[PDB]
Amino acid sequence: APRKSVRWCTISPAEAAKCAKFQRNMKKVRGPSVSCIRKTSSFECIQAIAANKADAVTLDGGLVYEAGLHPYKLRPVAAEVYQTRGKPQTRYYAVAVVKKGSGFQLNQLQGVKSCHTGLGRSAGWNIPIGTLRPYLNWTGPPEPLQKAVANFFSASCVPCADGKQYPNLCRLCAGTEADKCACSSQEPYFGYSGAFKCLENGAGDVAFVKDSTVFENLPDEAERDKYELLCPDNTRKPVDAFKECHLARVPSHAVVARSVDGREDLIWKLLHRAQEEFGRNKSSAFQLFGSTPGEQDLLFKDSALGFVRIPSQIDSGLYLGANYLTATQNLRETAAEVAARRERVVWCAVGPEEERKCKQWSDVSNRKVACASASTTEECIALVLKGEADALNLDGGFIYVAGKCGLVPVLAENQKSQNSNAPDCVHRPPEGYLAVAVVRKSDADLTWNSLSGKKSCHTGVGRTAAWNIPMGLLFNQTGSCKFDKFFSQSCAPGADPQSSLCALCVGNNENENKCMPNSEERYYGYTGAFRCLAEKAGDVAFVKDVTVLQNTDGKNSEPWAKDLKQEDFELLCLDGTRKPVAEAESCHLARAPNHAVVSQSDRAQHLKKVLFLQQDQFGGNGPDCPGKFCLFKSETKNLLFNDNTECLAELQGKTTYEQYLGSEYVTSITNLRRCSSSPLLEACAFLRA
Repeated sequence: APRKSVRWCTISPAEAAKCAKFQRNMKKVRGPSVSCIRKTSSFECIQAIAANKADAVTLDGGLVYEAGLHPYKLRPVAAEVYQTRGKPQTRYYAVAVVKKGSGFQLNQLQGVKSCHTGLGRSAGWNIPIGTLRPYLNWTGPPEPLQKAVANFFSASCVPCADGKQYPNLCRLCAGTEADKCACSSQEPYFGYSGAFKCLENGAGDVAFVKDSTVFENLPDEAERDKYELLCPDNTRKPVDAFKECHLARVPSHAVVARSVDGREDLIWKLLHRAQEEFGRNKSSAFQLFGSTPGEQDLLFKDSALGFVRIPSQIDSGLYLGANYLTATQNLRETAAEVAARRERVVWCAVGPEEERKCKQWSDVSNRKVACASASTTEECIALVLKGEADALNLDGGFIYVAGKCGLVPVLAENQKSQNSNAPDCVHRPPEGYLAVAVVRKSDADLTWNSLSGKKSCHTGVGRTAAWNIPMGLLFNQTGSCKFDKFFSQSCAPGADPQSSLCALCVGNNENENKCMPNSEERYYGYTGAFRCLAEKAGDVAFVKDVTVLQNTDGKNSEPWAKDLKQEDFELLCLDGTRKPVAEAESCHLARAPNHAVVSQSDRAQHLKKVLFLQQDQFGGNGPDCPGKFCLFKSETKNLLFNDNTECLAELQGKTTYEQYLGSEYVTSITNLRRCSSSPLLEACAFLRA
């Protein structure tokens, strides 16, 4: 039964004496004992870890990208949480340390000495070179970026550098014969604390190190004052100024096991007791961080406060918070590839259902647009976060998620509503929308309070229309965090398949794949949940009045209901009542925010333009939509946008969702997280700390 004690991979005789030293105290307090084994470098250790002659090790943001790289796909076990000199974070900033007097402003860097933390590490490599890119004069990857660096710097100390290939980069790395620049602390100017020394020592002219490394290495503000910083403003700034003068602020390092059969718990087991009874004035007898100055920075980072178990769907890219993985992937492309990307907008189409629409669109866009869809909106969103994708028109409630993750509204799903029309849609006041509980006409008595334990129709969970608004009320009036027993059983897209509220749900034409978030479920969208009441099955549905009209007296043509008179249904008023379809501007549930294309702010603004142009290349406004393509026009299916959507328009300054959606809804939609929530919102709650 003894779960196999873990095996940490060490890249040096010290990383081992260290695991050894730790080992002692493990059986000494008798917690989850380990067994470390050696593999020369971080990359070398990764292999043992995955091909399990080992299991887990700690590595820098950069290396994760690698750790999670296809050849070996490993999972970000637990990142180091560092002191923040504010509130303890994982995301470290990136700056380059410079000797005041050397004065060579970033740009003015051509051909001096460069000290590095290693080949491939965050601020130690991936980050610097990338910004030093433009200047470098490198065709692209076919010509290894590797040579442009030396060709750029008269000298460099880059651990794990392919020295015999072009000498120049190990030129600055002191060392044994072997160990000179051998990727491990068997080389001084390595990692943070190592590379740092490099500088002070003369041969070291500039390095880019942890926004602390100096502080790490300097307990004398007079000796600290001995330094200055290199900033993207090209000018130099103070040390502690790493907050306002620096390159990229990447997420820390982390422990990582195989994305497969991690032992993750076993792992966390260790880290926990370790963080419980050593370091932090916990074990005056032993500690794991404050370690040696002779072989500085070890297994993790010295003084790296604590850590956090990364919850589970996170994979390489995911943990890497788009922006940085962008930088890294970009490190292996051509301005061609690059350029192209930056304007050829990636879109995620909620399912194969939308996947083809975009495909179509990918074709008429004159290759301006291109997509990879994802299962459910969540995954789509997530995807954008992963960075493979760029956008999707999100539903209010859905957008909520985006924001909590850091996504900002770009253009809103404008109603095409009538009033005093003109291209002014482009920027028109959002008429929001009116969700309403349209009840089936005939059945009159089934009024408000009375709903008690019925069959119900939903556009989805976590969505405006039907979910959010309705659900909240009920619970407000029933505390049913275990909702079900209010609505005997319904059909809503996304709940527990084996939910006691899905059932009603039907799969594709071939009746398979029921109770899920995507239109390829005859009941998903404002649309299908209408199909639900009409299918005389679910005895009550809420959504916006608009959807009704969308599919009444011929407004729509699918055989199933093309027939139903708009007079076939009543609309359930709050005050007991059940008003007419049309007249819900009294009767409705309430008015809520429309949808809107949301994005990673840093891509978004550029999108805004392309959409503005693109939409007029289609739209229930322009001329070509009538012709060879319609965006905000579906086929009533309402993919990406609604066929009734005039143009995606300008927000009213409402950049954050907290803005767009707004306090009340904003707040209430979290009350709901209470009862149950998604791993994704969890993940966001966890990364965007």
